[PDB]
Amino acid sequence: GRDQESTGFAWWAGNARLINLSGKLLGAHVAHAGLIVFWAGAMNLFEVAHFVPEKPMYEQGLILLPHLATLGYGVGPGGEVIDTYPYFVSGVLHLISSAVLGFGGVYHSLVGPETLEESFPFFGYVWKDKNKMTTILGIHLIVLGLGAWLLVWKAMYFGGIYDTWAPGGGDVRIITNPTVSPGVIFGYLFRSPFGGDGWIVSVDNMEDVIGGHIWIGTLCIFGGIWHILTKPWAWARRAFVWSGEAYLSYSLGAISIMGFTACCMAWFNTTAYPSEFYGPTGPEASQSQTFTFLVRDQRLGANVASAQGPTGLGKYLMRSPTGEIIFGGETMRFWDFRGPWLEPLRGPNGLDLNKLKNDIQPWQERRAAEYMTHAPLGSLNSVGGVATEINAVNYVSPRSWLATSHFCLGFFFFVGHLWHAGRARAAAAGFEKGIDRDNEPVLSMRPL
Amino acid sequence: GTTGRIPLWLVGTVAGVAVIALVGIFFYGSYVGLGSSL
Amino acid sequence: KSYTYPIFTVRWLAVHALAVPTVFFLGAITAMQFIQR
Amino acid sequence: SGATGERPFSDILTSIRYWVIHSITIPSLFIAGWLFVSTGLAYDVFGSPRPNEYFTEDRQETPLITDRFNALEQVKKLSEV
Amino acid sequence: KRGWFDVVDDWLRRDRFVFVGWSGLLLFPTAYLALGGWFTGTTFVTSWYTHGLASSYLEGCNFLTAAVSTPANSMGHSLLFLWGPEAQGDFTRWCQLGGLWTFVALHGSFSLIGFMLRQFEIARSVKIRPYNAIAFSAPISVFVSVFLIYPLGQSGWFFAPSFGVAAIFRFILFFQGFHNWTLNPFHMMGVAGVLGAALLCAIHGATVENTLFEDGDGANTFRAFNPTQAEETYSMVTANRFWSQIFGVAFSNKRWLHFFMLFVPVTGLWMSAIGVVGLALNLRAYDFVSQEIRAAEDPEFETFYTKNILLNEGIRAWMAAQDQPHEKLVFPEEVLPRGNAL
Amino acid sequence: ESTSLWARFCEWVTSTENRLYIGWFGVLMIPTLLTATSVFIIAFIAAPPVDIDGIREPVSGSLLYGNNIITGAIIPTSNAIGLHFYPIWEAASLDEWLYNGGPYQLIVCHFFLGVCSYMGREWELSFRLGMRPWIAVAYSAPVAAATAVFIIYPLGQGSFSDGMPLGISGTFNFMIVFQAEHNILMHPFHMLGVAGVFGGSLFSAMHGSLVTSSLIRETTENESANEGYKFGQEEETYNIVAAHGYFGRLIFQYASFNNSRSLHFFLAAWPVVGIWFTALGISTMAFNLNGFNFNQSVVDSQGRVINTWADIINRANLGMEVMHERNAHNFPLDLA
Amino acid sequence: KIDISKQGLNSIQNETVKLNLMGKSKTMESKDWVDPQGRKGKGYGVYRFANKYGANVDGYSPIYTPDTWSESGDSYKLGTKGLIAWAGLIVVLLGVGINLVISTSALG
Ligand code: CLA
Ligand code: CLA
Ligand SMILES: CCCCCCCCCCCCCCCC(=O)OC[C@H](COP(=O)(O)OC[C@@H](O)CO)OC(=O)CCCCCCCCCCCCCCC
Ligand SMILES: CC1=C(/C=C/C(C)=C/C=C/C(C)=C/C=C/C=C(C)/C=C/C=C(C)/C=C/C2=C(C)CCCC2(C)C)C(C)(C)CCC1
Ligand SMILES: CC1=C(/C=C/C(C)=C\C=C\C(C)=C\C=C/C=C(C)\C=C\C=C(C)\C=C\C2=C(C)CCCC2(C)C)C(C)(C)CCC1
Ligand code: OEX
Ligand SMILES: [Cl-]
Ligand SMILES: [Cl-]
Ligand SMILES: [Fe+2]
Repeated sequence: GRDQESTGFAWWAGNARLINLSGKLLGAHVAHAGLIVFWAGAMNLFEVAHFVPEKPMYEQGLILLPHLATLGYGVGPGGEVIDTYPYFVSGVLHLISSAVLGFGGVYHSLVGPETLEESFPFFGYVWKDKNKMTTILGIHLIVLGLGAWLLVWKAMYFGGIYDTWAPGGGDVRIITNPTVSPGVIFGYLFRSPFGGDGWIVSVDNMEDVIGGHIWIGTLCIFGGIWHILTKPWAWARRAFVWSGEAYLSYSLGAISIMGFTACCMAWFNTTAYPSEFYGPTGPEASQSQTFTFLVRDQRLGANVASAQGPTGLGKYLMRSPTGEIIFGGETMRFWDFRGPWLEPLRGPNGLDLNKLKNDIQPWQERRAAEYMTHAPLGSLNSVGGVATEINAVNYVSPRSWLATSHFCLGFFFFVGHLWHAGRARAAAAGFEKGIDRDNEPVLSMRPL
Repeated sequence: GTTGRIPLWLVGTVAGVAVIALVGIFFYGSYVGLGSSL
Repeated sequence: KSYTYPIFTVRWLAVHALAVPTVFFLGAITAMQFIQR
Repeated sequence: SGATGERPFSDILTSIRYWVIHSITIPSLFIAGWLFVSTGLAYDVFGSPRPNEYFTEDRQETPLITDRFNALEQVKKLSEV
Repeated sequence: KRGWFDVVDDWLRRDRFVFVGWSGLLLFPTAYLALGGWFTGTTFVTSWYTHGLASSYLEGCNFLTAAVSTPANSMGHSLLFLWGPEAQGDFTRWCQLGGLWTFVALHGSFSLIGFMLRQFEIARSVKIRPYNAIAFSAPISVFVSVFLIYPLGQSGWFFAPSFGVAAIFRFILFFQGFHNWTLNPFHMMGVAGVLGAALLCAIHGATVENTLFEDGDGANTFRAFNPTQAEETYSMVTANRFWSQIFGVAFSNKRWLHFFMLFVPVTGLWMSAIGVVGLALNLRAYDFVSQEIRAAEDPEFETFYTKNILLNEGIRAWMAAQDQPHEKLVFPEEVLPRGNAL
Repeated sequence: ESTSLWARFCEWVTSTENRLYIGWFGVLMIPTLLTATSVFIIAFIAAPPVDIDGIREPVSGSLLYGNNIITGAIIPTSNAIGLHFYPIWEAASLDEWLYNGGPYQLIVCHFFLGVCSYMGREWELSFRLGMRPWIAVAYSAPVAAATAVFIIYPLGQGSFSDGMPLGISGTFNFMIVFQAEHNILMHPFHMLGVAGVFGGSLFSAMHGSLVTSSLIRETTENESANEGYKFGQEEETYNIVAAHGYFGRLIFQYASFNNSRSLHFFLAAWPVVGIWFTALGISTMAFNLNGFNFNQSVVDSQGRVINTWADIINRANLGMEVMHERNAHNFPLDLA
Repeated sequence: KIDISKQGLNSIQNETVKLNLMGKSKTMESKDWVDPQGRKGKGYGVYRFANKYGANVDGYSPIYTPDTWSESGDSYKLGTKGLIAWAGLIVVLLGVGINLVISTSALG
């Protein structure tokens, strides 16, 4: 490789020596891609091996199998795992594919061309070439659009996607009428992120989920063709820093947002993250507790509608500040929660009192009872329950792992934007190494 | 006698592995035997 | 040109005053990991 | 800068003699630590209860030292097996 | 022909790898025993007969829960020597009596004196000013007040902080429940000192790194420096103008900035030490009587202070039975303050 | 030279001749921080009691309502609101907005935008002055901590009522309840946070004392040593080699930074990295990934549980748990 | 000033390591040198005030100076005789150590 003597970058900034070595930089990105596919394959096989059918997915610390289950692999009605062979071939296919991906990373890094600009003009690039940069942006934009179309093809032609809201119980369902209306799509995008609205985390149909991925697939393809046939305009040329480190900082800021959104998706959403596989959400578990005690106290004999708590508010049932009848207690904050087991008891005005005291099905009680005990509360060493609990249950919700981890990744990659974007501007301006001793800018300014 | 020196990076590597092994045993012992709640 | 250093010095005592007991204690703590209630 | 007259650590940690000597000394100290615990000597020297010695038939609750000038006698009775 | 003092002084103050000095005669013996006492206590010594707890690796604790626990409250403020009337020469019984705590506390307190004398000793030899020793008075004030003065004002060593991670956490939560130590204006000044010093450390380190002069052609700016360089490595003028336009006020004197970096942390720990001295006598800033009178008379007046007062009552009642086994507090559950449900 | 209004406006905004730099992040920072400052001062002095728990039990937090400076606070939004957006225009009356804890959301929302813009404004001035752009990165650590206790923790818990109250005694209530529900002391990230501030306090004292100890004699004893430094000096005001010699003998030669640039990076990295992790710790505990739970970890041969110091902590945690929000829980589990 | 020849780095086998430990770079001294990020140098080396002071912090106080190492450390004096005895002693102590661990445990 290189050294600090000829590059000025120490070993701990060693990968910064690849900024203008496009050929070696290619192998670096292909090799990390092989690692990602390797982890997906290795972790998939690890979870399949450690999978016992006597427990649900969320009780076994599995985070990849739920993603396969939501795609509708090896799951029967009600979120029951019937066969884990589809999970096996997913792990094997990734594991083997990482080998060839790893070979290309090692080849393009150690013994391939150092710079592609001479031998391979198609793949060669210089960061300053805005036209060439947009073509690469355009090309990889099309493959992302095609990847989105794979999801809708899976949901419409190849088996289908697991729908937790399906009539007759949650099951794998073919999506035949995706929601592609502009008002629905724009409604999710420009919705508030606050309570009740929840931005895009509040998508509650598989019709809307795969309806959106139709828009994303189409926009990315048209955007790919657009960014291939056009070079950036003057307004863009005078707004962005056109350097390799600058382009990296743009992506770091972008996937920081995506990391935070995935954190909130795993924590609140119950459609793309069915509770059958990822376990109950925070709001779901709190809502399940009052539902469980409402059911068991009715059998002991009590009018849940007329029951008062110590504070005077309804012990079991109260009204939200908008008027809907909701569960009482502290779970009054989670009144905007919607779940497959709870919607049948909910009418236009909120929870229906008649259905709550006459038509509570056993499966609804069992779901709420299970969700309450598997509430997303646990310790670092995976001790289930509140901090003031004994070492009895070994459980932490997959939602807790997914939300907690991808927030830390989201925040650190925001510091990546702050770091790599600050340095990109300074290096381009030309003072990333320090202030010129003979030409200090402040020395030429009027005193304050 | 025998001329030679152990490379420093090899010393760091073997010592680094031994430390990692020692920490792993401590974390292993956290889940078994005494102090494991079992 | 040629350097000859003493083997046992104040530094030697300091390094062994802390290293010897540590390795012993590390051995003792490792043995504790395999004790069953 | 300079040096204080001691041999450079890098020189000693790269020399063959050091590893020949410490390939026995360090392992032996570890084994001695292991035997100090496995032989039960750690319990006896420092008086920590064995996993089956916390409670007795006489005392099924936690000990309590309720005397200062007879604490030596009292702790012997609490520690009696 | 030199006398004993001169020949010994020559050897003690020899410029070796680890400087010994005259203060090393007090530091290294006591510091080694304090370190050894803690490692030995956390590995083999139990607190079963002093606190009714396990506090060693041999008993099954980990680094977080192992500790060198204090003697039982019946011992009072006994110095608890190996040869004292308690555990009269019996080493194993001495460990079971918590005598290792006073061993670590005492040999540890003389190590702090030895280390501070070491700072004076080296500074005089190197011919510099003694402001590092003065800065070290603040940690000594914290150790002296927390580990010595506070238990001396209480019933005994039992209520001193035990040398451990979780043991310190129990000591911390004890101070909230029983002393309302957060409300004390002296912990408040201590917090401002520690948080302010952490702010100064970060803000000064970043300011220097981002006002560095270009003294090289490499992106690695660490190499473009020489400890013997006469020119400054960073632009104070740029730094001063940056913080004047960002924060409104900035340092213009390099000497003042570094003294402030020393005054904030030291003053904070010293102020915090005064508060713990007050808690030694239970002379605590527990409550505001005016609000307590108002709250008692008006059952609808609630503030976050009154909410904290109820939290302290929960801490005291649910913790006293096990944290203070000498009191033999058998509280039936009906008498423990408990809110609705939970 | 510039004749266009926007060309002249953009020159004034980015002008480095202003007493306080405005910049483009300042057109966002100034209005948001002034809005939050105005309502905070007004609410801290004259706001009516706020029903924080949603149980129709208002909590007084204003000076004119019987609080002092220590006990005064801006009470968080009502638990009935939850995470729902509650601007003043979504309330029927300004009395209702005050009763439900409206001012808290107005402050927190505008304040979060202010610190994010303050962070960008720090980058912008560095770019305008031609200095290296990473003071804003060091400022991301306190921003993350402020964002964690005002936004992310309410987000995960499901209500703005679980945010940190804007007051002194309100802060203590936040910490005590946080320990009872998450065992933050046993979390490795508050442990890293404590090492960040204890270490940062140590390093600030050491660096300050070492530089002060090495001041080159340039004054008399009837004058402040500070007078020996002239603002704009091209030469060094203290002897770095002398300070390194002292600290080298204090522990050992290679435990000291001979390099001022490495030393100052360490002075910046240690507290910033520590505060990054403790900010993450609160963020992770927002989604109920609590600290270490070693309760009943040690059991004897026959199964009897031997208590440790962790169990004594649990006893204190138990007391806070059963007393916080006394009238708010109707069911045994504190899932919310 | 500082003399780099008397700093103990003269016997480094690798030239790049020797230059890095010396805080020197002949490549970066040229005014046509270009950074990996594309920035051209200003004619300074790793340190501009070098020559004035003699070296940078890297050459001022190295932490790896093989010139000051003892020549006796380059070889084991006992030679093959010691190594064979060392190899035999290792096996004997390994067997005793394993047996003592097995004997003093509840295993089997
Ligand atoms: C995803 C992680 C990753 C990847 C993909 C790379 C990739 C690369 N690095 Mg880098 N680096 C990394 C992490 C990574 N690095 C980290 C964490 C650090 C900090 C320690 C560094 C520090 C660093 C420095 C200082 C330098 C590089 C350099 C390089 C480039 C050339 C390396 C070389 O040729 O030397 C040769 C390496 C070897 C001969 C040993 C590796 C042999 C193989 C690759 C090991 C993998 C075996 C694998 C299991 C085989 C399976 C493949 C297939 C058969 C299935 C290369 C593209 C160099 C460079 O910039 O080029 C100018 C260089 O200067 N890196
Ligand atoms: C300079 C090192 C040093 C220092 C300052 C201390 C200090 C201390 N040790 Mg420690 N100790 C040390 C080294 C040191 N030790 C060493 C090397 C060991 C062996 C490993 C020990 C082992 C040890 C144990 C086992 C114990 C202590 C204990 C103590 C504490 C009380 C004991 C005491 O001083 O009573 C006696 C006071 C004096 C001796 C005053 C001395 C004044 C001079 C010497 C008088 C000259 C005598 C001379 C014959 C003149 C006769 C006068 C005539 C009137 C009789 C005390 C704070 C006890 C403790 O920890 O408390 C819990 C304890 O149990 N030490
Ligand atoms: C654009 C948005 C502006 C953001 C707001 C910034 C606030 C500015 C606050 C600075 C006022 C403090 C004056 C220090 C006194 C002063 O002006 O001295 C000025 C001093 C300059 O010292 P010199 O370097 O000139 O010293 C030369 C010698 O003569 C020293 O004596 O600046 C500093 O010391 C830096 C410390 C600033 C940090 C101040 C500490 C934080 C303020 C605490 C506020 C308390 C809270 C009140 C709430 C009710
Ligand atoms: C460049 C470079 C780098 C990196 C590299 C990389 C990152 C690579 C990767 C690589 C890779 C990424 C590789 C991979 C591989 C894979 C493979 C080779 C596979 C295998 C498989 C098998 C063999 C089989 C398996 C199986 C099945 C089939 C079923 C089940 C069962 C089992 C599991 C057995 C580094 C850092 C060093 C630095 C220097 C430079
Ligand atoms: C799939 C799906 C969906 C969705 C879809 C879509 C359609 C999305 C889109 C989205 C879009 C379509 C967009 C977004 C975003 C964008 C952004 C977020 C950004 C912006 C940025 C920036 C960066 C700006 C900048 C600026 C400019 C102007 C230039 C320079 C200067 C500045 C920098 C200032 C839904 C929901 C149905 C659900 C289901 C699934
Ligand atoms: O709101 Mn404020 O503090 Ca969070 O845990 Mn559940 O909810 Mn209520 O209780 Mn505990
Ligand atoms: Cl409370
Ligand atoms: Cl409740
Ligand atoms: Fe400084």
